[PDB]
Amino acid sequence: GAMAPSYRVKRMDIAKNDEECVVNAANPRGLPGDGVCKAVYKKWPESFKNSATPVGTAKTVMCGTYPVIHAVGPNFSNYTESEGDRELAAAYREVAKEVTRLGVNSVAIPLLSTGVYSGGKDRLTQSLNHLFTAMDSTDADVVIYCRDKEWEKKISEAIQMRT
Ligand SMILES: Cc1cc(C)c2c(=O)[nH]n(C)c2n1
Ligand SMILES: [Cl-]
Ligand SMILES: [Cl-]
Ligand SMILES: [Cl-]
Repeated sequence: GAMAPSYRVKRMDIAKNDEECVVNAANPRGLPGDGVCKAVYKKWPESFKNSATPVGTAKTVMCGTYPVIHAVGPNFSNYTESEGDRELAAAYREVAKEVTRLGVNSVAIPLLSTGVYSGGKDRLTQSLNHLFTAMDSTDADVVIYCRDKEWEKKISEAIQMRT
């Protein structure tokens, strides 16, 4: 575990992370997809061997010895708010299990279901809180990656408000 487990946020490509493993915002079919998923596919294509996994689950595949945790958030275009909320919480719980199992001291994580799976809604708070609920009991350093400047400020504020 990390000596003083922390949360941090960076505004940059998660494919350039400085952590011991990465969480992919995957599709259920293990397809290269778009957004975070496509950047992960370009950086760690080997990790997409038998990466397909259901909504609300996480499946880890090694690129060399570097773990890629394929976490499948719900597409809120397809799910009800209620069911999508449940699956989004579940995907993060499965990430917490994988991070623990791997014995990593740090993990790079995007906000699941906040991009093309958001159903055209701002889910920063919903997704971040489910991330916290899952990861708070882990001792890995968590580094959240985002691309939007205002999202960076809002994530940084939400982290600092609990410290
Ligand atoms: C909306 C979005 C798109 C891309 C391409 C990335 C990325 O490479 N890292 N993050 C968190 C991203 N978020
Ligand atoms: Cl970048
Ligand atoms: Cl997404
Ligand atoms: Cl973002």
